[PDB]
Amino acid sequence: AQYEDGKQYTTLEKPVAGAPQVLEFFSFFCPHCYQFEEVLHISDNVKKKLPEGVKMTKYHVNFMGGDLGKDLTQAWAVAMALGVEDKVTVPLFEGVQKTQTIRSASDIRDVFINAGIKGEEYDAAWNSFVVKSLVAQQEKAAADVQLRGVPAMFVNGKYQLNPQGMDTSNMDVFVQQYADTVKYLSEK
Repeated sequence: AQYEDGKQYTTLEKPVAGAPQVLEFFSFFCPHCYQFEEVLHISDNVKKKLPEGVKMTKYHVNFMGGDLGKDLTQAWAVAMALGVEDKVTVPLFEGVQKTQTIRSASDIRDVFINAGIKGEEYDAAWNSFVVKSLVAQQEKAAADVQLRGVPAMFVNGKYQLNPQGMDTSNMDVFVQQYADTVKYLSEK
């Protein structure tokens, strides 16, 4: 067939019940994740091709960058709780990987302030139990699929994208193949 288990995707031997329809994992420390988000715009191109009624979820992971890595998982929870993902994703990626000006929790906070989130609003969220449960959700989702590397994308807790089985000579074409594959897996 054109889409083959083991080639564009793999099937989890241990399916995860009640998993989000499309679930992407990343880390702000992850160089390929920077490419995915900043250069390739994977999340955005998948979304444009997803059928109606399927929502997209994106979670941060703890297993890169040590203490700051965990701070970033908590900051991403804040991002989700306030609904400001599209305001802080670029400066967080550039702050960690490009300018390397993010070295502490306070530096992370500065990014949100610069993005227009009020200090008190950030701080209240950071310390909130709603954010603690968001952090838990992120950890649980990664745990459910034995996650050990990023970037990663899962469809219906049953299938895992396998971008290594794709030509990368043209970045445009890789992205649309990636996106067309998620749609195919979505319709399975």
